Amino acid sequence: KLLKLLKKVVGALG
Repeated sequence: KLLKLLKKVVGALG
């Protein structure tokens, strides 16, 4: 399932 945005958000949260 689409989680590509979630990976980018976790990448912004460090």
